[PDB]
Amino acid sequence: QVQLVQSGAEVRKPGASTKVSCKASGYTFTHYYMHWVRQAPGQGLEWMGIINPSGGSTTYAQKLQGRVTMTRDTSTSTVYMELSSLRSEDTAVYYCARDWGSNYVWGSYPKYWGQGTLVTVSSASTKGPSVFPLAPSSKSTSGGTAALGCLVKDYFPEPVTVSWNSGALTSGVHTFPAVLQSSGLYSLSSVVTVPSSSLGTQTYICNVNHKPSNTKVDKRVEPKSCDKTH
Amino acid sequence: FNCLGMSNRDFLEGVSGATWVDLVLEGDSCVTIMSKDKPTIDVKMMNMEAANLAEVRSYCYLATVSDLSTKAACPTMGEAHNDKRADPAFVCRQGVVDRGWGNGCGLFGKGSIDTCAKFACSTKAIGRTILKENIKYEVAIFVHGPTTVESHGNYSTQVGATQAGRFSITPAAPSYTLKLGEYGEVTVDCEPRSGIDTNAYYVMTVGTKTFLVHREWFMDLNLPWSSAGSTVWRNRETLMEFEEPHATKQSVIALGSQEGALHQALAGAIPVEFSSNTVKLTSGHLKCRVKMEKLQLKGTTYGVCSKAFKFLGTPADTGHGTVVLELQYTGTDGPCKVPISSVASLNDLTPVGRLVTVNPFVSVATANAKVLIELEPPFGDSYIVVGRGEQQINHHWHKS
Amino acid sequence: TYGVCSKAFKFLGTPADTGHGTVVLELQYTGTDGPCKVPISSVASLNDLTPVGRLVTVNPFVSVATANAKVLIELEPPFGDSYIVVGRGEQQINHHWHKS
Amino acid sequence: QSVLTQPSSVSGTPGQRVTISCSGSSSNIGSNTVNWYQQLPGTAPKLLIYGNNQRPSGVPDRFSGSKSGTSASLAISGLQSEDEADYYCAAWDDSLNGPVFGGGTKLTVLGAAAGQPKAAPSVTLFPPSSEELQANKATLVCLISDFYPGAVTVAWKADSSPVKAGVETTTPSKQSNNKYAASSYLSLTPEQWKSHRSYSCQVTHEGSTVEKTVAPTECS
Repeated sequence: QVQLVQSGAEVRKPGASTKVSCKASGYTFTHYYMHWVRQAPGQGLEWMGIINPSGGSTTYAQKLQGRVTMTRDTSTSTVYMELSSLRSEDTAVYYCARDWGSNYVWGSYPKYWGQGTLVTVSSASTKGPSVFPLAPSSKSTSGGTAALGCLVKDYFPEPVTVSWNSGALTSGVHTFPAVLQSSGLYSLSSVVTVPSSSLGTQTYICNVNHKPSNTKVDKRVEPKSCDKTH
Repeated sequence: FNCLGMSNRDFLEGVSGATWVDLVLEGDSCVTIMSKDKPTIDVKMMNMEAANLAEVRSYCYLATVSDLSTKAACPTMGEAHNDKRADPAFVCRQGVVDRGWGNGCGLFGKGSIDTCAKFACSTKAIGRTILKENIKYEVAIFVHGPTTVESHGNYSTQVGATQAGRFSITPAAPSYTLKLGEYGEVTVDCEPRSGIDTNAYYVMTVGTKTFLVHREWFMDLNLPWSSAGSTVWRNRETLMEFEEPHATKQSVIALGSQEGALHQALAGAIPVEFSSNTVKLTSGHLKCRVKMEKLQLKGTTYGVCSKAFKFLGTPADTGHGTVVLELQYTGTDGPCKVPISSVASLNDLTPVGRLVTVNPFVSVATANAKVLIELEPPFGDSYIVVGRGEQQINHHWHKS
Repeated sequence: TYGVCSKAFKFLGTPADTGHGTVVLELQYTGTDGPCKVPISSVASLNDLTPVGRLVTVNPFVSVATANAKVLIELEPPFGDSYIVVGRGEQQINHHWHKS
Repeated sequence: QSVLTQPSSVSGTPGQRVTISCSGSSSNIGSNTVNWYQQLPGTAPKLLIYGNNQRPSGVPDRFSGSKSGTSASLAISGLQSEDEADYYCAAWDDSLNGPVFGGGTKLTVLGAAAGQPKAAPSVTLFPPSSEELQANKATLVCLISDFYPGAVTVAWKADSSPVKAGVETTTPSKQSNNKYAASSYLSLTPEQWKSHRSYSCQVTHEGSTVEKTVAPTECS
């Protein structure tokens, strides 16, 4: 079966370039055009161009002409897409897609799609998050529960992971998708619902990782100072 | 991707003083080309693909001949109308039965009868069409540079050694100039033109074995059928029902399914491999012109190998009038030319056997390296020889 | 008095049989240049020098200077197999055909 | 801005028929055949229809396409939950000399017509941490979960007065239990947090509001 395997997710600063790869298999490589199509987060599909692996001829989307380059290596059945002078608006999932089988550029369309490569362009400067504890309610009632959590504030680019107690605590955990603020920075929260009766006897630590900035934080979340019960 | 070992191989020597050659490639075939003072190469067509077929008809071999019906009508009471006549749920056919008092009817004579049997399909001997820019060819070129029994068939190794390549040809750009490192390059101008056989033939599909049949033999055959719908016509092949029964039950024997009807007309239509959506044309061909004034030798400034050479086994018959064999070099020295030729009788001065693997030579400087060699010996007995004098070894051979 | 079209030419689909011994087809011109003559002929075998198929649509040509214009063409190809061709050299495209 | 125009959203109940329009011009749909792609959440697009009305193998007959003049349409009969996805039309454009796409339609599948029951959002609101306040910053965090259908609006109040400045709210996202979640963040100065009796996060869902309130000196 046709298979297209793309390179992994990337982050870049504005002004830099990115080169994404697509390794093809399961068909005669030089007999089918390869398309590239991108999709900004929450937005629609945008065709970027097409390359003929036989000979290497290309046609690019007019709006990208001058800063996109498509190439191929026929011995490794790999197609590449390089986009330069990146800006925030180039944040997107980039897909390679094998053409249906047209013998002409006219009337070609993508049929078999790769898994996509997320490229985030952010500053932009890289920034590791600040991590703040979200302290549990001081309430104490029989069989009661409390929400506690961590706020992962102002980072760029994606992604961030959060675990609790090194992954040992999973029941009642809800980690929310990030908000992208007008500042261009992300924030997210992770919350755990736990028994109130045992707050202060149980240790709760959120383990936050932001690999693009090599930031790793482990924040203890404890009862409020005003809490006289826990 | 190279010729050695294939049964559909053809050897060529373009012309005299020709830097190019005109050729013909087809499906599972390969071609080895020789040219004075230049490497030998193998042009080979790998794949034929349309980079979108459509069904046309569908004859069935069938099952459902289970449900029955027999709308009875007494003599002079007219015809019989079976309710199973409103929907193609069943196939109905009228008849008449001699009867009367004997079997519940008032008068004596012919009474109407209109029975019905059901119809759905089992094994659909499906068939489709082949519309004549989506045709792309995949040609692979090999270079008879240094090799070993081992590396000779490894596409990888060869590409790595820049002694192989696989490019595609399209009506858009029917040519290409494949570069092969220090060997220069070969530029084919294959002309997508082919016989070939006009789309006029239909695409016959039978269970697993696909075939290519004549529009008519197919279209003009006798079997139930259906275009692109779940609706079937001419299901009359639900035959041998009319035992010319009684109003009680009209035997509706399912007509024996005899795949012979099909099979018998096997040879007529050419067989072809077909995957759910693809039809590799073999059937198909390609006229090319292997221009190669840019193809060039290598390791020509090296000295002759001067150290012992041992055979690694009885040479083998390629079935093409040439033989293959693999040497081993005791030599410690580096890349040197291999002194092998075919002599008519021990210690003759002039050779007689032309080497397919022209200008052979030990690729590495790492002693005890292997060397593969294909050569055409003269007819009758002859001697293969490597090295000279008292280093020289030999092995006899007799062509027929 | 115009010059020959010199830019790529793409087929827009398998030529069709008029049932009169001629076929029809429609081209598209990548060309950006204006009204130029369309280099189409019918060749008996790839890269032959002399034509063999007479064009019904004689002296064809891209009407507008607006790139990617379409051109309809009806031509009678020779019997048996033949090639329709547009442009020349490495710009040139082609499509085979077989009359009966 | 996309070259072909589709509705941003279409919804239906399981079992019903829905249609998705795609409007173009004489240079694309008017002249050339239309393709459709289906993109399930978190996955790559797959080809759903080609050549106006042809289905690739594996695509069920309840998906059907049509074209009429400069417009095209996708009809989905027997709507199923698994059909929830973004759908894109596409065609070659003669004027631009390349493939063009519609802007995409998000198809949502509602609860059963005879009654998927509405579920009100659960709201948890956290005040600024002491740690953040010491850094001279303040963020109120409003976490919204377990709602259906998956649409809410969020409003913030300082005392009883609307605040729009400093509000950032996510799109809704599907939870493992098939209900939806979202979050909203209010950024304030520590002085603003001190300057009011309380702040509130108000979540409106299907015409009903759920409100939570926090205050700077309480111990909730």
